[PDB]
Amino acid sequence: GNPLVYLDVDANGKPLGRVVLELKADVVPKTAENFRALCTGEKGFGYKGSTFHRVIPSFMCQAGDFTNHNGTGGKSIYGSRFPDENFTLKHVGPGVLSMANAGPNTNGSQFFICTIKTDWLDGKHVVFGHVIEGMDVVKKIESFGSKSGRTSKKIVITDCGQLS
Amino acid sequence: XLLVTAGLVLA
Repeated sequence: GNPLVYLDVDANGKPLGRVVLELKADVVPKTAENFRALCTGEKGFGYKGSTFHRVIPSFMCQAGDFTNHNGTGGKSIYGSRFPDENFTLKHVGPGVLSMANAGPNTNGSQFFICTIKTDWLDGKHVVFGHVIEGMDVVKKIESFGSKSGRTSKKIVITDCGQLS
Repeated sequence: XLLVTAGLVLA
């Protein structure tokens, strides 16, 4: 019964394909609802047109800063920040979808898609979904990153929305 | 290190 969303991603204007994400609203309803609404844009703002600004091969791809486009911003549907809902889901492997933050209870809009098991983040970042399809597109995104996180191409969420 | 933060990226 869980929500499903998509990200269509470009590199320097060239489509890479579609990533389809399941949001675990059965475990983290409040965190899933934020992400879903930021994909649809239904509150008047959201991810469409924003970038994957920090991409580190064999680690993760980070995105969601639609206000500042640089890692310093983003906002949630609940305001600038919202609390950590729970830490029930763990960073079990590639494809995990989890919230970026700046310490406890500072969830906004930024998120990451893991390209490995990032279990040292358990208990610190709220996991709220996982990739169902398009992991090959995530691997293309990953290929445009570097150890520093700097990308070699501008990686844009050219479209996003709900599929469920 | 390998963290995912929003403002002061740490080691």
